[PDB]
Amino acid sequence: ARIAGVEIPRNKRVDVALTYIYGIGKARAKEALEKTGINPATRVKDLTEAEVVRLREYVENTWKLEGELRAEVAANIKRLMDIGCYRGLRHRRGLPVRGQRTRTNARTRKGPRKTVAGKKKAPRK
Amino acid sequence: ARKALIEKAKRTPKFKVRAYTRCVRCGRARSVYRFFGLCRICLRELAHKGQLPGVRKASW
Amino acid sequence: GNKIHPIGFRLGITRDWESRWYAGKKQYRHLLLEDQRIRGLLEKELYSAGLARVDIERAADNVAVTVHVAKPGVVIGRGGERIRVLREELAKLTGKNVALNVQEVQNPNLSAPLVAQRVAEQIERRFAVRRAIKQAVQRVMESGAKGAKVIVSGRIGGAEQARTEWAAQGRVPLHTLRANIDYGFALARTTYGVLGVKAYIFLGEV
Amino acid sequence: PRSLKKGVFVDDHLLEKVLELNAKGEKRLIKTWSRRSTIVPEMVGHTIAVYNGKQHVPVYITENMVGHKLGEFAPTRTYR
Amino acid sequence: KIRIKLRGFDHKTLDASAQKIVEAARRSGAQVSGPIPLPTRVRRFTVIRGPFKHKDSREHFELRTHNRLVDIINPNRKTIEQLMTLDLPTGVEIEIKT
Amino acid sequence: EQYYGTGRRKEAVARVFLRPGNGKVTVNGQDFNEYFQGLVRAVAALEPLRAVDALGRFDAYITVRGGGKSGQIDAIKLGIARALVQYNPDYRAKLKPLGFLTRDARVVERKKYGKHKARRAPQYSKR
Amino acid sequence: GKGDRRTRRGKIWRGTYGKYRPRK
Amino acid sequence: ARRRRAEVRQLQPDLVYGDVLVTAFINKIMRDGKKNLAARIFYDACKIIQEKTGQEPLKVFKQAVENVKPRMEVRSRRVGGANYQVPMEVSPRRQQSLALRWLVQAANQRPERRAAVRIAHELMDAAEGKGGAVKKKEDVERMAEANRAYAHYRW
RNA sequence: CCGGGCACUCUAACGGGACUGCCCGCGAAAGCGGGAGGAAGGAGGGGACGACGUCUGGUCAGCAUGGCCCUUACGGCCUGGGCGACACACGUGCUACAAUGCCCACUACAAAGCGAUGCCACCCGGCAACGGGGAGCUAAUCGCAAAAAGGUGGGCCCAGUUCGGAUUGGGGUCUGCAACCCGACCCCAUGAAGCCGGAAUCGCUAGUAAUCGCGGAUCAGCCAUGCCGCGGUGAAUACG
Ligand SMILES: [K+]
Ligand SMILES: [K+]
Ligand SMILES: [K+]
Ligand SMILES: [Mg+2]
Ligand SMILES: [Mg+2]
Ligand SMILES: [Mg+2]
Ligand SMILES: [Mg+2]
Ligand SMILES: [Mg+2]
Ligand SMILES: [Mg+2]
Ligand SMILES: [Mg+2]
Ligand SMILES: [Mg+2]
Ligand SMILES: [Mg+2]
Ligand SMILES: [Mg+2]
Ligand SMILES: [Mg+2]
Ligand SMILES: [Mg+2]
Ligand SMILES: [Mg+2]
Ligand SMILES: [Mg+2]
Ligand SMILES: [Mg+2]
Ligand SMILES: [Mg+2]
Ligand SMILES: [Mg+2]
Ligand SMILES: [Mg+2]
Ligand SMILES: [Mg+2]
Ligand SMILES: [Mg+2]
Ligand SMILES: [Mg+2]
Ligand SMILES: [Mg+2]
Ligand SMILES: [Mg+2]
Ligand SMILES: [Mg+2]
Ligand SMILES: [Mg+2]
Ligand SMILES: [Mg+2]
Ligand SMILES: [Mg+2]
Ligand SMILES: [Zn+2]
Repeated sequence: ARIAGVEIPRNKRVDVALTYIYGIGKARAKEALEKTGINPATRVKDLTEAEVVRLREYVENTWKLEGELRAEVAANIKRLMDIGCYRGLRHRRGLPVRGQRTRTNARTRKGPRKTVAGKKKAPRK
Repeated sequence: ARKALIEKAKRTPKFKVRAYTRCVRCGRARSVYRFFGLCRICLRELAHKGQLPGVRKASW
Repeated sequence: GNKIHPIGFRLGITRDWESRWYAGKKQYRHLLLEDQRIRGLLEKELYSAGLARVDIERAADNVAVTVHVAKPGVVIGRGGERIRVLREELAKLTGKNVALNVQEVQNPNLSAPLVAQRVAEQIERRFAVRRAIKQAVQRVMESGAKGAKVIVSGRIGGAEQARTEWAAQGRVPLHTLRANIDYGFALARTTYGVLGVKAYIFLGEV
Repeated sequence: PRSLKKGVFVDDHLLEKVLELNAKGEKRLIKTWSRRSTIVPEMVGHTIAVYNGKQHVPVYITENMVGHKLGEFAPTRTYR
Repeated sequence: KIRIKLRGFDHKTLDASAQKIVEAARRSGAQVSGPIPLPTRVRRFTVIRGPFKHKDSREHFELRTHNRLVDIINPNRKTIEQLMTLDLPTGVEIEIKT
Repeated sequence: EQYYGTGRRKEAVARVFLRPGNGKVTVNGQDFNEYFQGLVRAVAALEPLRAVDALGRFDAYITVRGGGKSGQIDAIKLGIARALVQYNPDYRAKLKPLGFLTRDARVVERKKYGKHKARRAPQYSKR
Repeated sequence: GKGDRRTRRGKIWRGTYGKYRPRK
Repeated sequence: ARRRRAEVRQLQPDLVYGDVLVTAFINKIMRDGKKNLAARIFYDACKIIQEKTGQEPLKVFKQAVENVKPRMEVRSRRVGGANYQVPMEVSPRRQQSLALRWLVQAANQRPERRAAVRIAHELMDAAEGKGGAVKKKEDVERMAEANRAYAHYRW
């Protein structure tokens, strides 16, 4: 079925399949199904035009998802970046924003290593 | 452990989150136990002397 | 840099504590800072008396403070003129109605701390180190004893390069618990720095 | 995922010094060391010189930068 | 119903001293609830042996607080004579609860 | 009437009482197979009986505390054989050859300082 | 894993309680 | 073992076959100390060698093993600077050790998702003469002897 | 839980026990190799103990100390910042890459410790962190406290996945005078690398390794995945 913004989950339990929607996680998946009474264990292929529709409704109206979120999140980052805000600077400089060390591993935020030259003696160990 | 810093005793911190044990015997401020008011070093010394009642060399 | 303290190593055995008394996690530290301050004044004062040990017992605000000395004379004083001053000077520091005995050391030449102080003094007196050591061991080794040993630190005779002189007699089986070796350390201030004298006296056995 | 609770902290050093400038129209600049203080509305349209630990940095406070704290606008360290 | 706990650091004194209270009643009181052991509360202290660095040495110290019960059922009025001021220990503490 | 034996292992004690009967065993209440649910081990604890071809002649009331279910299984193994001996001392002669009469002294070795856990030592780099 | 804040083990390992690991 | 000659520890007989060779294999199947988990895998696999075969597992086991025991292997040595693979026999104790290990290793290399299946399926292919456990074995032997030119270095 | 019993378990004081003592074989002895009896057999396990000395090893920043040196300051107070920086490189670790595994239910078995202005049962509000109210402890008597791995049942079906939880938006709770720099902890959303690691290299010989969880010191809180202990489950191999 196609729930939120052109989302096509399938052949998998609705609860988990629902996860493939942007703003939808293990938590909200559990919710929507219950507050709509739909056995989570049903494969999406085995849903019902009725069930499906009820689901599509709740989800797309009870929350801000997919592309709308993205734009929103990017909006906030953009937002606190337009201020002389420190966090914003980190985003700009591309470094962690939640007070973590950068002397060593801060890769996931920095990306691949851009190695360079240096000294030999004085065991850099 | 400059005398000027062994003023810790103040108890007039202005904000109690500034208080800080600090060994009574060597002024030590980095490894001071509570139950003794002594730092890890001072504790080892007097303990050996036997000037800490009960405190014996633990083994097992 | 090895070897444990002979006393600390033998507390539960041949050697008892210099402070006997129970306390709770709320007073133990206090009954220590004080209990320690007691040794602070007594040491600076009863120096000449030559105080070997300074036991201290406690109870409900009670205090023993048995002071062991070679020459109890200087302690007590004229008839009793001093053992009174230093008891009122004592109880002044700690309002605990504190007793204050004055035991006498039978043969101070079996009192490691004394023997140490002795050697220490002689050193500040520009004496010859090796001699004092050899003498000390003798004096102690002569006053009975089944063994003895003395170790003066370094910077001997103000010699640029620090050394370590010692010499000893009889036995001093530091590894055997069932021994009883009075140990005594004495510092030795000088014009060219400190020196450290150490003394061991193997007295009994089982 | 920031927080604090119920009581939004602000140092009255400049508070009863920022509003005091309002009961007279406005002013120009305010030398402060308290970057611990939370920026609140009665500051909008002002200029607070916060301290790095070396100098005082002018900080024209604006509408959006409210919930934030003075320090967030006074970069401490200096890099390449 | 005389409950008297005995806590100390020395298991010999707090033990002999404890068997002092036991007889000072076996001559004027119930057979008493005998001297009860009660688990010991050990306190450990672990410190780097020397000053500065060498974090792999360390020496272990413990403070063993031994305990006892005694407990004299039958609030014998003639026992408090032998158990009034006839003590001797020096590092022992005593709690009395009826 | 009934016969007793104790039994301890890897720091865990077992109270054992043997009374003539079918072959039922009450371990801490619950039936044996109830307490030792799906632990391929358990079965061993009653070995002292199979030994002297008993089992079908005794009932057993067992108590147990301290340690873990596998430690207990061995503790039970002791009591059973210790009580089974008090009952008939002529039984020792058949139990010894399989040593059920022995107490397993293997116990968690203390952790030393400097070491990550007794023997396991820290890892040193390019020495 | 012992590092997923939202799992039973996550809580245990991190020695905390919450939705994913209630206090009995 | 610089001093004495190390005594091969004796294992506890099987609780379902009173076999030591089983407990041995069970230990090799064992991971992080969890033996219960291990044991199951084995028996559960024995039950699978039960369905798919009229023969009893214990027998399939033995044979599976027996086929994977290498009787020759090549150990190294230094001579003149170059290194030679000296072919030498294989003691009983070691034969067994290499067998059980190899089985489990070959087993867990299999494609079937369920453990007890792989152990069962490897065990079967073993007694049959096929299976990677046996391949590893025949290979060790091909390696050995296939250097008979260096056999004159009796270990 | 009652009665009341100490026998058990245990608690903790004190003793018993192992000595190559007994048996056979070897030897000249010492002492080997075997057997019996025993809980335990030949230092039964594990600790504390580390000789004369060697690195002109380490520490003047624990303390002590000789000698130089500063004294409106190299002494002292404070607010703020920095010890937390980040193109890079290394050590020690943590969590993983999954099915012998991961979830959710429900259930069982430990030891050590810690607990006044502190452990906090129980009840109520909240998804929760946490907040209210509130019994008991002065602690073998109350509390921390669920042990976890395990077991029983169910889900997932080999996918970067119900693996992994980095990073990043949100909204909150706490401690604290105050969490921007620079605190943990909840909850929603994000859901990164990672399919087991080149050359090299580390540990460990038995209740050891491996694995699972529990406590404590320091401490308002905490950046502890550190350290020092604790007990579950429990291997492989050693020709030489
Ligand atoms: K794991
Ligand atoms: K030197
Ligand atoms: K990444
Ligand atoms: Mg999603
Ligand atoms: Mg940083
Ligand atoms: Mg100083
Ligand atoms: Mg503090
Ligand atoms: Mg401190
Ligand atoms: Mg010694
Ligand atoms: Mg506030
Ligand atoms: Mg362990
Ligand atoms: Mg996960
Ligand atoms: Mg298992
Ligand atoms: Mg002989
Ligand atoms: Mg020795
Ligand atoms: Mg040097
Ligand atoms: Mg060096
Ligand atoms: Mg040096
Ligand atoms: Mg640092
Ligand atoms: Mg690991
Ligand atoms: Mg796996
Ligand atoms: Mg609640
Ligand atoms: Mg609620
Ligand atoms: Mg902060
Ligand atoms: Mg995969
Ligand atoms: Mg070894
Ligand atoms: Mg922990
Ligand atoms: Mg803490
Ligand atoms: Mg951190
Ligand atoms: Mg921790
Ligand atoms: Zn100190």
